[PDB]
Amino acid sequence: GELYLDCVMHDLRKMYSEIDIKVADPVVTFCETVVETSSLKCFAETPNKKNKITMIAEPLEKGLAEDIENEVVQITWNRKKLGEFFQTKYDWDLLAARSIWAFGPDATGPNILVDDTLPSEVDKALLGSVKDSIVQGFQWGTREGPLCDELIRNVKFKILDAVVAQEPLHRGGGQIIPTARRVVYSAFLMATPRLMEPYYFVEVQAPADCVSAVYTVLARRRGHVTQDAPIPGSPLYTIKAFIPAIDSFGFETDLRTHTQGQAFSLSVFHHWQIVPGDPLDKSIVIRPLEPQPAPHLAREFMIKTRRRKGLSEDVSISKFFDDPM
Amino acid sequence: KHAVQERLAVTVCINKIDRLILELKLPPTDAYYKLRHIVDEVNGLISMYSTDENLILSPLLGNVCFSSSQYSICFTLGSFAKIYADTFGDINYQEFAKRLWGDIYFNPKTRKFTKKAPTSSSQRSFVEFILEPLYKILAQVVGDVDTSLPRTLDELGIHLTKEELKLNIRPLLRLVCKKFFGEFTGFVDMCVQHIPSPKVGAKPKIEHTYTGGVDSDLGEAMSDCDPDGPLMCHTTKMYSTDDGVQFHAFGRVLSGTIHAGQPVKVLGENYTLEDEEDSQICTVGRLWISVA
Amino acid sequence: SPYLFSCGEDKQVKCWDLEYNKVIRHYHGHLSAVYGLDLHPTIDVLVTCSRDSTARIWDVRTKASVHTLSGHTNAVATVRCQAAEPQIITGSHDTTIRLWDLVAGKTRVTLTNHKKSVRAVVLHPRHYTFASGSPDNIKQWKFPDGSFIQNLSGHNAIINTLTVNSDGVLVSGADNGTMHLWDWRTGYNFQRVHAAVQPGSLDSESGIFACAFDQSESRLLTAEADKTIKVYREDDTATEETH
Amino acid sequence: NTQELLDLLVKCENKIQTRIKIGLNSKMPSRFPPVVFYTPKELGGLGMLSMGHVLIPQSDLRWSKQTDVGITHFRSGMSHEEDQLIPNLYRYIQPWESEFIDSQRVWAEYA
Amino acid sequence: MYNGIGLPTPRGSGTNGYVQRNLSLVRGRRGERP
Amino acid sequence: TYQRWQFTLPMMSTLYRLANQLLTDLVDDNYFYLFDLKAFFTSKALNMAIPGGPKFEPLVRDINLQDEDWNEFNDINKIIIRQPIRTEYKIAFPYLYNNLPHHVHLTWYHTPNVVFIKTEDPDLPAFYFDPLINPISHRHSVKSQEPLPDDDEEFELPEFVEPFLKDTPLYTDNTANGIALLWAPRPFNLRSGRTRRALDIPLVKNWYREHCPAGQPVKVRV
RNA sequence: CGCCGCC
RNA sequence: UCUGGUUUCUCUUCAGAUCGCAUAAAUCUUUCGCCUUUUACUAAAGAUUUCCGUGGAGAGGAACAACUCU
Ligand SMILES: [Mg+2]
Repeated sequence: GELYLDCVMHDLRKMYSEIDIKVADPVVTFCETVVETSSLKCFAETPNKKNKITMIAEPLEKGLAEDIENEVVQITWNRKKLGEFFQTKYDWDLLAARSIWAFGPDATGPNILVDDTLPSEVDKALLGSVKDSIVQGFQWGTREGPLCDELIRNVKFKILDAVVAQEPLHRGGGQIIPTARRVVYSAFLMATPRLMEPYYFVEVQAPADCVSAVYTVLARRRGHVTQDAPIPGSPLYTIKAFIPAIDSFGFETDLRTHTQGQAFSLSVFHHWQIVPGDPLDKSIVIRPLEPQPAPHLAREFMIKTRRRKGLSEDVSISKFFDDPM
Repeated sequence: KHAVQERLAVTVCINKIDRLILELKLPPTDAYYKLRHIVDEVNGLISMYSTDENLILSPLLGNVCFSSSQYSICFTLGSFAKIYADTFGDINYQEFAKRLWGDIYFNPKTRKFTKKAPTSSSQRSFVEFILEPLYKILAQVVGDVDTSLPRTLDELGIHLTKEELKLNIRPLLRLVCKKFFGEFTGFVDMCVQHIPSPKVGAKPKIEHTYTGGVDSDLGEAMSDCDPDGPLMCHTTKMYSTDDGVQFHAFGRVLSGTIHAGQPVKVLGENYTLEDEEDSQICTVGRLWISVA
Repeated sequence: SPYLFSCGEDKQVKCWDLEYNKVIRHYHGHLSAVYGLDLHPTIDVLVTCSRDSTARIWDVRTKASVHTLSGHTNAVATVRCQAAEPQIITGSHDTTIRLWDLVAGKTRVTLTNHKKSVRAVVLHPRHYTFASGSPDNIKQWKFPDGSFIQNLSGHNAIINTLTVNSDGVLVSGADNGTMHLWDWRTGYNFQRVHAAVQPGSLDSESGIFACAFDQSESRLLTAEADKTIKVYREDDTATEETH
Repeated sequence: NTQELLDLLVKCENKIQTRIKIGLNSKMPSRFPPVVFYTPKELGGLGMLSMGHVLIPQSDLRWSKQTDVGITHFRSGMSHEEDQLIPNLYRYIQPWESEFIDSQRVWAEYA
Repeated sequence: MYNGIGLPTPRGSGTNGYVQRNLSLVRGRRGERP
Repeated sequence: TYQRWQFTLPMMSTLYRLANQLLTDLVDDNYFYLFDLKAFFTSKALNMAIPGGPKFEPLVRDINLQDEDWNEFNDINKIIIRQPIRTEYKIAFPYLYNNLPHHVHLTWYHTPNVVFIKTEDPDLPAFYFDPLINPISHRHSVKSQEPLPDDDEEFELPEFVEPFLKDTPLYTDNTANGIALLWAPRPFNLRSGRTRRALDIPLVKNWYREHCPAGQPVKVRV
């Protein structure tokens, strides 16, 4: 939070290295996801020109995204039993439920794989299905984000068809992992990708006399006030609300200034939500200053981290993701 | 939530009841309503993740002790019926102590702690034997420091001399209820009731913190020092020294002992997949325990 | 003490504190320019010599003149002081040395020699026997009562400085650039070194105004009129032998 | 456009305002009003061409050195706010590109 | 400073200070009172 | 010599009643967030100002310098501005919002917000300005111990079966204003102390250490 | 967000 | 049954404390700002004092000290 990073920076400056240190404007780690499924199917190439893994990526539901995010399923279980878990929970298909392998980031992050939407037998020969090259290749290729080097989350990829090398000791057996990476998020970026900002749950306690001031100072910062609760005991009482972590900067100071020190708030990480806008958009004019309250602050919010440590812009799917021959 | 996710022993010491009653100035029955509400809310909040459905908390289980750290009072009834006992009681507490919460006492027929109100305005036993006498100590010391305070000191049997009675009203309060309540007996009896006093609750602990290790590490981590086991001691924290550049790490010992400069096999977060990629084994002959 | 002292012709004597690099005492009372100063090595006073005729005992911590040593008739070019009696030695521009009582203030013994003025005295610091400097005939004395031990050879410029090392070598620095090494024991003029000027200065501007050995006494470093500090060292040979 | 010069004119005009006031041994706020200076000599008085009462502009000081930002937060220039509104000198001086566009058409019409 | 700017030396220059706000700005939403 | 004084609580509660009209109703140092002395020390050290606070002169940290490639590499019109960094944020905690701070002090953080119902009526625990969501007269959802009023009288010795007090009530005339005086300002929560000089006591001094009430002229706020 | 006051 | 002292006045060193729940003036050393030169000045930093006061300590009385803490 703010105060944690304050005490970090104080101990960094005046205790552990007494050289003067420039800081930057605070900004959040933010995340990537998809909104609906694909509108085209992917394509592959290896240096042997041997593979063709064509596939898609579709969303999940947010509750099970939290579930696999919070170790509700574990990889140590029985294959049929975790299949039964996801089967009887998400009313999933029976043949595809047991077909899974290890999950997304850290094998815990909700970017799971299902091999078997489209029919059960193609190859199964030596690799033939995703065992170590594509699993660890996805691990190596899901922590480094596709669209603006920020992680995907709550988007699952399902392989539709593929092929093995003739003898992957001789031909490509370690030369399909970067193709696997490239294919998976090629299928991601064609599917209308979106970003996710974190929200903070904020709990205010505040006297009743200055309680519309907190409505104004979080409503200005895009805050959905959920619960105003007169509490027993304290005449001051609680507000519970949601604010973006990019608009939480100087929050409790602003709140505590407008209420002349009577109100007080605390702030904690809630689950991620969708920024108003699309990263893929072009013909979209971003003034350098003047923050957007607009429905297109997401394009700003991603180009201004590609303008950072970043990459080059213009992420339309022609060059590194696809091949219009 | 993070504690029962680690299934630790969730006991509770709710605090600032002086701030409940010197400051919000609640009548005793409504103070009981607030405390019953807050214990019911933490009970219904613990029973949101019901792997331990039997485990609830109440004062009668010796599971919650009230307090005021401003004036240093321990409270709870298993320790308070001791102060009923050592002066003028001969009560034989912990059956009397587990009887005063949520049931109504009445003065004739000398005791039947009913489920009903004998008189149409009958305060409970918690707001006739324990809470409202605390009100009378507290209100008579911060309202009547000149009159009626030697009467309540003569009744409570606390002599207190001319120098220490000339204090300001807040330190005088802290001293008078410190000499009344004595020592923190409620906080240690709340820990006889729970907090499983290790090698007894060590099984979910060593299960959750270690990765398995049955027949190699599990049975010896369940054991104590008795110096035949491994060393195998955890370390989560790293305090600074006064000069700052020296760090002193800090953690719990589970089965073993360190004396005088033992070579120390320092594991790491990903140094040991099955074996140490690095240790940099250390020789440390100073280590000592911490207070504030 | 952790502070240095300074004095110059602005009539000012200052106590530069070294922990802050700033003036803290700023002594006052000299009626003309201020030439030399020296610290008593044991107690905390400060003896200063001027152009008017006098020398003063400033009390450090009080910045109060304990004594004005009024016994000369012209400028007082230099002053050294020590722990053993006699305490203070003032060599002046009226051709005389005199040796003072630090307590009573009166002079113990004046030393009339030196047809031309004395401008440098130095003490040894192992045994007794200080030595004085003048254009005629650099001499050498002996501390209780003053006693003419010896005069030294013909270093015949108007000399400015004397410095002595703990192993008996002694450097006399003069106003025409020439500086003569000696020994304490005999009086044998040893080296007779005359240095050059650094490019801008004209030929007749070499002259030595200060010389001081190191605490190691391996380095002899002289402040000269050529706006230059010259730093000297030994030489590790054997065959420059005595005649 | 030169903001650093508009700070200088406010700084220098007030300094000769003050230099005349210390010649009277005055320096006082209302013992020497700005009627005295800005009244033309034909009535009497000193008669001086103001550029200080101008409301010198500002911008965001963080982002000032970075980028042409625009304009915010007019800073008050000379210390006179009672609604006298002494005229600038700049509005009686015909600007340059207007003067050259007059020059082109006037010599064209004259030929 | 409400937010950002002013003058660190009010006694250097021949002014009193008091930055206003630029009342001639053009945008969509600014206010706090109505 | 008139050096020391000890009063009694009626004698001081009447003085505390008489000494209004120049005594502040602030119960805690929570009105003074970013009007504290340490917030002002930080504002002095950082050349900036809280609105309505003092404006000092800069100190030895006058002019900074960064060459063009370096501050151009760190800071372009690249960063995600959402809402501006006000100076109250920098004075609040001057380390992550402010590069190179020194000679700087670090302010207090949220004293625990005393509520303290004030009184106008007898019967001390009047229980007002306070909701209560706990359902009265009908509740059980947890198991209680001793759910069996069965054991008759054996161990409640009637010599001291009684509570710790019944000889005096839980309230009287001078326990309302006593606990009102418990939360008093600085001279009036004492009951005892020393004697101050008559010029030592600042009267109009909690007054300026506040905000200015709005609707006041420019002369009185400067 | 409001310098200034002279022997 | 015996033990048995608060005020008030003068001296006697120690002060490490918001010695003071507030807060003066000076000197020095630098940077400011007005400035023509010098004192009157400006308003920041550093280090020093003076001054208006206080705290604990030895002694001498006198003040009901014989009321009585003990
Ligand atoms: Mg003259």
